[PDB]
Amino acid sequence: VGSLNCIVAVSQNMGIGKNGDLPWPPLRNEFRYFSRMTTTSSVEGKQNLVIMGKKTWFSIPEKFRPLKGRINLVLSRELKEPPQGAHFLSRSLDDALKLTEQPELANKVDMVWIVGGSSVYKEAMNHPGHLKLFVTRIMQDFESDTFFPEIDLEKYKLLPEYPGVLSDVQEEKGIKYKFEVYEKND
Ligand SMILES: COc1cc(Cc2cnc(N)nc2N)cc(OC)c1OC
Ligand SMILES: COc1cc(Cc2cnc(N)nc2N)cc(OC)c1OC
Repeated sequence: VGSLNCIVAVSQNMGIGKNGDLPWPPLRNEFRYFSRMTTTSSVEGKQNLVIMGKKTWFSIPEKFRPLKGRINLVLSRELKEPPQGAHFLSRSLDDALKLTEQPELANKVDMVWIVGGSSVYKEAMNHPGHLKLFVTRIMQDFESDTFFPEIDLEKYKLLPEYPGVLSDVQEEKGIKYKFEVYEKND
């Protein structure tokens, strides 16, 4: 298995969701960026794995579930099988990464992308190891009911640039946003 990563878009007041929808108007190029980063695998003959909680999975419109060209794993203790269209189910983040080491996935998975929601972000972010955060800063306040966990800048270093990540300010639908990459290793 390659690198472990979170990827998120977040408003200025830290909001990542409002009733399981985007707090902001849909940004098509911001979504393109999400699909590119998560789908692109270095290693030939492998796909990236995406890991998400159950609410995050059910927040995706049906036409976009599973995320195509990526292996989809949902986290849940209540579910007893992967939801319709998903590939894998695990009880917890720890268990999902342990699986990634079994024979049915060890040779299949390149990068792992945690795509939410806020409790799965929080445990990944607080767990020791090499982890990057791909964070889009939406530079406006948007009403939200779910939030990104605090980024501890003592541990996470913001990278001065990163291949395939535009560094300058973007704007769609009248909303300015920018891409950032953070990296810890502890
Ligand atoms: C969990 O699945 C998806 C989530 C999102 C939200 C999202 C959007 N942008 C960024 N940078 N990160 C995110 N996590 C965007 C998506 O496609 C644009 C997803 O695939 C269906
Ligand atoms: C591309 O993936 C998403 C797209 C949208 C906006 C959207 C875009 N197209 C359609 N048909 N329905 C929608 N709700 C909304 C989302 O979250 C509610 C998505 O999940 C990350």
